[PDB]
Amino acid sequence: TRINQQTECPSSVHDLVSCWGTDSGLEKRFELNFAQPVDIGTVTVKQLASVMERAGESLRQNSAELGIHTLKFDRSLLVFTAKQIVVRSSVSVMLHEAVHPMLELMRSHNIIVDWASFMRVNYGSPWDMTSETSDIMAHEYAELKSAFPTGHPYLAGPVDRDHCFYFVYDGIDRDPSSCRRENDVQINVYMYNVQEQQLLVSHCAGEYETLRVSTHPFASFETNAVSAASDITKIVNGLLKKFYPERVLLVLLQDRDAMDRLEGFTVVHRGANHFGGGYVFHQATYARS
Amino acid sequence: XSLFVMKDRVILITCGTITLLNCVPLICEAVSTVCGEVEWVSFMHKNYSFPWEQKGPHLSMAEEFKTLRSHFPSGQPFIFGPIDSDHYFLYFHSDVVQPSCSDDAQLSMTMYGLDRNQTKHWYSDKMLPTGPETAVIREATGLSEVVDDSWILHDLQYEPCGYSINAIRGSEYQTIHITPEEHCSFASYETNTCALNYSKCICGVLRVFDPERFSVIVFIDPDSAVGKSYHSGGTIGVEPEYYPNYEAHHRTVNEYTPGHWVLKVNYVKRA
Amino acid sequence: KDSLSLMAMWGSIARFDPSFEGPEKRLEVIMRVVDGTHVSGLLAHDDDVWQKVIDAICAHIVSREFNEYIRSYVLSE
Ligand SMILES: Cc1cc(Nc2cc(Br)cc(Br)c2)nc(N)[nH+]1
Repeated sequence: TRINQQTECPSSVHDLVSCWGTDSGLEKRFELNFAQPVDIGTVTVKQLASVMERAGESLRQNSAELGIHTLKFDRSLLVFTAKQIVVRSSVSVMLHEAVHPMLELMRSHNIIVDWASFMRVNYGSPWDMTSETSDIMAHEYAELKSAFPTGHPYLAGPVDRDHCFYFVYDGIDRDPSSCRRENDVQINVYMYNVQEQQLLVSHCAGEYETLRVSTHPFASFETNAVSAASDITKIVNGLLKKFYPERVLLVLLQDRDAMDRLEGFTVVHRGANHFGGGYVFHQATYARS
Repeated sequence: XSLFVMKDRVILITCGTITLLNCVPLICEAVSTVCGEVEWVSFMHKNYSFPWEQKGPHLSMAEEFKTLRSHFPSGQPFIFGPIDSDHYFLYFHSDVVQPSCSDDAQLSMTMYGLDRNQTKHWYSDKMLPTGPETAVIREATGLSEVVDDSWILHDLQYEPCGYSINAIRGSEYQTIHITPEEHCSFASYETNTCALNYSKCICGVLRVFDPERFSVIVFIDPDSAVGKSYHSGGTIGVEPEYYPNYEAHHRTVNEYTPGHWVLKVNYVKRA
Repeated sequence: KDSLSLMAMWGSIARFDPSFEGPEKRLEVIMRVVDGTHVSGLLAHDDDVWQKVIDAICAHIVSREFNEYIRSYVLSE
């Protein structure tokens, strides 16, 4: 039941998706970084709002704080600082439909995106053909590889278990005479089957802790505070007690310029992705004993 | 390809379109006759250069996973490295009831863009088993340096091109496979030697081929020589220092099962 | 096809120049030893047993060497 069809090679990744190719993720994340810090007021809320309409999201609330702009939509949360635009959303949100419009918004403002990521945390496995997970991920890959031909996708963890599929474009200029530095801190704590809200808490300018809780229930924590890097063990423990989930997924960023056991939790998988650009993305999945 | 049967395991290596998994039911029978029991099964393949030509359960990694799952349901699949660039696919199943001691080693290399002055010697208009003609090829290319006289070896020069060689010394093995077509150059090396540091072993292979890019993957066991070395901050021979003319592009570290680790690194030559 | 194999393909298309498949497939089966297991382990078998295995994938053995620890076979397509 298999013959050889002489077929053309798709010219673009979009031809491959349509020609040769419900959603079971838990959360999608889209981040952009810049070559030079951006003025916080340069990018209006109206412009960011209209860019998320392309992915079917209507702005509902937004607060302005020191070095931060927070936009709350129905199913997504958007933080905007001088260093990064980070938007996290539920899986019913086709966040890849906002990748290109977001990039155009940057270009109109002469803002150069030199680093970007698209991440989705999966409870399930894409190869489950009773689910649309795969087709969504093929579309995601189309918008990303179309926008970042130099970008690449990676899959951290077992494909059949809790894992992260993320795509990373790295266009950072590292000439010795360059002033672009990478001391970024990123810590993500995903908690499955906790025992609904979107929140941002800011303790310092340009630094935040976002918490998302939504439907199987789960809660999604993220922070970029330099203080958090010092005591990761303290903050995760405090998170597991308030929530008490069945399984946990940690992602720890060790940046270029700069988690062995959890209480009542056995390790399922752990590993790191050292990128050529010197930074590392550490991951570990745990399950309750 | 290569088959390595040992007192306690089987290692079957194949290239091309050969459907390697069809022999699993037979390997299980082979283990049952001797009254053994399967406790560890690993299927692994570097990302295919021409995935559209792979047949049977190998046309897609979802097929390889479905197939391997039909036989070993507990197993787990992994993908190390960039999925649209150099990467490895692993399916790993283990039924270790009795804790044991793991002192094994596995070193694998995959190389592309082989030295054009070398591809000349892997051509021949006739099939040649191990013979003086092949000895001319091992000296002429530098393989004699990788496989010294202290190894029992048998090699095969293909027609019109292609070179395979196997070597065994005690309980250690060594395998080289070469595709020399200029447009799709490729060479592979795998050994299970105990070594506190693979740098010399690896560079020995690189001098033979000097490829534009190559991937090295190391499987570290907890009770092996290099296992103790790695787990104590010591170098193991894959660090970028040992390859000045190469720039490390992406590296991966994974404890794919409790106590056992795998390291993969992708290198690319500089300008 | 699935999206991960789809990505793996686009990365091979971007490097396709008008071809033989070099990258290999590796299968490794390690067996447990119990009382009553042949003291020779899998080495108790004869070359007849492994020839039938290779036939299952439609290949053949060209040459064979061995020693007290391991049996080796070069295979051909
Ligand atoms: C056209 C052709 C055939 C061929 N044969 C072959 C088969 C096996 Br199994 C293992 C090895 Br190494 C080489 N090799 C190349 N490069 N081109």
